[PDB]
Amino acid sequence: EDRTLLADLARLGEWTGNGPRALGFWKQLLAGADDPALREHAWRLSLQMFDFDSAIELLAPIGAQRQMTDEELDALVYSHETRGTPEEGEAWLRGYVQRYPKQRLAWQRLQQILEHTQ
Repeated sequence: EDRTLLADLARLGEWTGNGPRALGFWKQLLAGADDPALREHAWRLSLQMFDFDSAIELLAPIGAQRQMTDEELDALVYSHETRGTPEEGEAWLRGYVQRYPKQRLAWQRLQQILEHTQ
């Protein structure tokens, strides 16, 4: 999230007060059993911390099991762009648009990517 995010985290009991330690904790909890809300707090926080690696790790599995929201999709595409790596971003986007081919925003991001000719 943007300006809400700290106020948002402070309401959760599972927010232990420290960006990094919270993320590793939640990653460990999610490794045992998934929790959608905790997964979201996790990747929101990943973006907050400029941890695009963790953002991609937490976001990509969603679109292997379900059609992502526009917010969920922009996050994973932005994360790939922002960290280097836009090749494997375009790679992932192709094929995401083959399952769930009805999310228009996915095709728009893929079209933008390929509008990088030369």
